[PDB]
Amino acid sequence: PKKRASNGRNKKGRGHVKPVRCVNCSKSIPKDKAIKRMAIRNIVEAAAVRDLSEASVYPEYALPKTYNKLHYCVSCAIHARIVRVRSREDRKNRAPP
Amino acid sequence: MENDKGQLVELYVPRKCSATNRIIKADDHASVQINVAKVDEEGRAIPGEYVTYALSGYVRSRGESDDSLNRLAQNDGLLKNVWSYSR
Amino acid sequence: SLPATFDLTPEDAQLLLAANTHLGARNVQVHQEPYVFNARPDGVHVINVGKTWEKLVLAARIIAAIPNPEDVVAISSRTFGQRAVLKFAAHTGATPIAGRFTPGSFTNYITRSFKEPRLVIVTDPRSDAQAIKEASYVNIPVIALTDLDSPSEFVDVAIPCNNRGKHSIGLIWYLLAREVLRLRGALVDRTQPWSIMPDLYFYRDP
Amino acid sequence: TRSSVLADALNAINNAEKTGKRQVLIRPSSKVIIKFLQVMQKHGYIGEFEYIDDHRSGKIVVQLNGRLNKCGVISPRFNVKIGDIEKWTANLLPARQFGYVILTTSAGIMDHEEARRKHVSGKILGFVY
Amino acid sequence: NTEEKGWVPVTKLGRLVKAGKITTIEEIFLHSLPVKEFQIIDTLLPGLQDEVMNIKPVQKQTRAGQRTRFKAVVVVGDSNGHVGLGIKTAKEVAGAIRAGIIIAKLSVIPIRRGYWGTNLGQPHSLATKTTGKCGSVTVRLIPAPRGSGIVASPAVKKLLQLAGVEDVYTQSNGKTRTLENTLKAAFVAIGNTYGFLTPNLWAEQPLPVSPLDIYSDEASAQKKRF
Amino acid sequence: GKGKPRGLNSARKLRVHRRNNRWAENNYKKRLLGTAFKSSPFGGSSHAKGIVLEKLGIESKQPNSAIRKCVRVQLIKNGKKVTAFVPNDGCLNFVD
Amino acid sequence: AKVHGSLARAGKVKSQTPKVEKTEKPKKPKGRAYKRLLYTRRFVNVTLVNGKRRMNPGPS
RNA sequence: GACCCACUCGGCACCUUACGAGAAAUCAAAGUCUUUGGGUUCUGGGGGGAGUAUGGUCGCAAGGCUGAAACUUAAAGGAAUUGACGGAAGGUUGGUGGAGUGAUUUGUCUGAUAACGCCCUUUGUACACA
RNA sequence: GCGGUAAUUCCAGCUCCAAUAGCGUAUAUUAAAGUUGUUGCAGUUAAAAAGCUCGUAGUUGAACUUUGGGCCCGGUUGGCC
Repeated sequence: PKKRASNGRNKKGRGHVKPVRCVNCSKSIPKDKAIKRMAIRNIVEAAAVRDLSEASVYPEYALPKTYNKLHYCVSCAIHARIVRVRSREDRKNRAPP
Repeated sequence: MENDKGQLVELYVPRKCSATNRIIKADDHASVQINVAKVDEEGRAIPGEYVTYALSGYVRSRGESDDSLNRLAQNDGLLKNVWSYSR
Repeated sequence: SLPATFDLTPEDAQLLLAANTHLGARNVQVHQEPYVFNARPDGVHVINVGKTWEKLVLAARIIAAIPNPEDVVAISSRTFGQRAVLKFAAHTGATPIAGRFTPGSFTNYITRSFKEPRLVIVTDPRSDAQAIKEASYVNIPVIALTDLDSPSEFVDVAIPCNNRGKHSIGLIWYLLAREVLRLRGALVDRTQPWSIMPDLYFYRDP
Repeated sequence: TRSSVLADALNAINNAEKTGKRQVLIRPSSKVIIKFLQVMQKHGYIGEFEYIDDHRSGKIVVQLNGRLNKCGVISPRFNVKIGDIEKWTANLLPARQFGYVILTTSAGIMDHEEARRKHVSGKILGFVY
Repeated sequence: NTEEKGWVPVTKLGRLVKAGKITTIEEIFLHSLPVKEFQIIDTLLPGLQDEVMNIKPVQKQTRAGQRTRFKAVVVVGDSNGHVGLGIKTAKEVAGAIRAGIIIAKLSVIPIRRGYWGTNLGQPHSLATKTTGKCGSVTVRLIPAPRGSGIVASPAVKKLLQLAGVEDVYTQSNGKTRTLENTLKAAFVAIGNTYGFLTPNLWAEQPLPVSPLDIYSDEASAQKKRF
Repeated sequence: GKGKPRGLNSARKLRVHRRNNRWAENNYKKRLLGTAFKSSPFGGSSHAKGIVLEKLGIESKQPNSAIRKCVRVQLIKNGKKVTAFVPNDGCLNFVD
Repeated sequence: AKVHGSLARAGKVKSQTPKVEKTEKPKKPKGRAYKRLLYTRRFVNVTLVNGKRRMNPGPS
């Protein structure tokens, strides 16, 4: 059974893309198929924010965040990361939440 | 639909469609028959008499039965303007 | 055929235009229906009210042709529309259904809400799709109160009206009910404005 | 490349007939197509068509009345011989008592029943019923 | 004893059938009025006999062990020109058969039977080349001359004998061993006879008035206390 | 236009394709290659007469568990070693 | 497969079974008479219960 | 220069229907095919034996291209369905009626409503004495 | 697919069925086989669309180049004559 119309995630009218290495397992996988996630976590967590903000020099100052694009290998995407396996009807649904 | 010597055989003469002239058939339940009463001066409905229209199942499925009904009733003469022949 | 009595009077037009029935759909006109008049700015398409009145007179004329008034069934899922259908059933004949349509209605017996109507009328075909589809399996013509964006599957004499709510659908229902009382009833020509008001139908506060 | 124009015309007529129309536009017309539609029009499978003029091809706007079940081309126009027409009728027509396998003779483009009485035959063309 | 017959005319056709307003089935066929009750077409024309066809078991694996049921394909008919095909599945055999017969009675369809070529006393064959499909099985029915018989598979042949189609050729494609599909295909084919314009049917009639409107006040869904 | 050429003057490609594509079915292959005459124990004939070699005890397949009692036979004409079943109940003690 | 086998049992069952004889009876009338006889037993009266009939009934 | 509105041609694909098609899954084309003809190149005919042997031809080589038989077997597969299993994820039954060509499913459900009167769900499956 | 000790499939006997002075068994072949397919197959997933393009033969290839109108002569169909 052809279990998806798309087959791989987002590749039509091309035939080839440059592969990317998975961040967790170092598996090679196409850039379109990488099930990527924009991780946008802070340098200090909500637990560490208060006393660290109190004892810092200068008022407020900044307190920036770490930005990075996480890639994955499908296997790793299901095992560790949120994604799950879904029903035939929920395979059709596209929204992030 | 006859035999050699007069005598009309071929049981049940089918209903032609008003819109496309396709034969509406025995089994087909999607088909419709609209009945419109005969108004006149002095108002009021006048029961007994009907202008009838047989819409086919296909016409209704496809979803342009409305347009066809607008056309059919107009040439009979119960709609000033409404539906333009041109487009 | 087409008498001078059953014409669009200015007062009725002024009611219609007051009610904002002439304001059509925001998004798109469905290609099945040509009842368009001037693509006005701010994303609105105005409806030919002269047609709307006429189609209404057609629907009414069809309804009046049905021998028993009890067999006709009005349907609605919009609260405004529910009120309207109840008023239509209060004034004329024709038993209504408000709220949940309760599928399996027009199909085979055994259920309590078994009705075999000669004719059916609906507020919205998108919201009451199940009713429309139900009607197709036992020779039921539908007379929907469609908009520009709405479908027209299994529908006959579809009436182009604004079907948002507030004062809109109720006005159309008022016009229908009044029309079918004028036919097969004791009311006079255009002179009489009729005792019951359009304010009676409209919406259901709070 | 439009290999047979008559074939295309017939395709258009059939699709429009199936979709439930009363009218079609067909391009780019011919003598053959016009003769064909006259043959059809004589027995009354279609209404009054109209050839417009444009300096190149010619479009036909055909008005059909829904008596037409299906009419279709027989490519390649084989060579038919006296009594082969009967065999052709048995292959593609629904019954003996009606329908027309239209065919081109040296006499002219014509239905099969007229060819029997005129006692002629030639290259086959489409059919109608 | 303490018995009673009890017809119970639910729906708008029952009362008509009981009162005896409509005598024939022709009206029903014309206006496509859906026959819900099986007792409509029974007393409307008592000459409508019957027939079976085939019984096969159908199984169903489950938690506990294995459920089993019996499917019965029951074709019913009458030698004038009306037939019904009723497929049914139930755990009992008799229950499957009776219900199948009921279903067959519910969905009856007439056949437009005509001549081969010449016109003579009494139609014998089909009017046109008809074809019906169901899955792989496409059954085609080709008109045959007088006294030629029903040249077909034993099941299809029986279906046609029930109708009162004396002389007719047949073919088929696909995996015809399954009667589940084949008889359905045949039914579809004999049904499509009336859905085909011959030249004699172009003569446009006026559209008969629906009989439901004639007797709406007389016999219909009455209120009635007790 | 359904794969194959429906040209009026293209008989060649039709007949040639068919001749190429006949090589598939059993009867056409068995006939034209001359396989009955070349190969096989009999010379494409119904009954071939033969001598014997020895009596056998053939171990039958599953599920049909038995011993079949056949004979190894050398024929007259080619003189090929063949195996041959002996019909009916008993009846292996007739032949030697 | 293996050629060796226990051939000693060849014709085991044909031997040990009891060799009784045919019973003599009244003569079956042959040809057209037989056809007549068949027609008589079939298309007269006697059949099994239900719609179906058993042409060779077992005694029970 | 950019954007918005309406139209436009050329594709990239997409979303909804099913008019039709398909055994199905599904398809705006796999549609316009027993109502079986728009033109035209290429390939297949039960599965193993075998993409093997033999022959030629191509190449420095590895291999490619073309490509059998004898013999052997009553299957092989494809799709979907019910369970069963998972070292996968999360937290009872008919009547009538629809959905399907059926297997059947829906009802007997997310926490309202195509229904009306260890256990579970979804997915994977070459198992189905599991 | 039957046969592991109750065999509706074996061995016999009773009774029955088919064809009936004729039946069975082989091997070849025709039909069914629309399982060779021109009429009339299939090629997304079941066997199968050749990596893609060029290109010679071969196959196929727009429309358009006189219809209409009459005048008579005049045979063939069926009914009053």
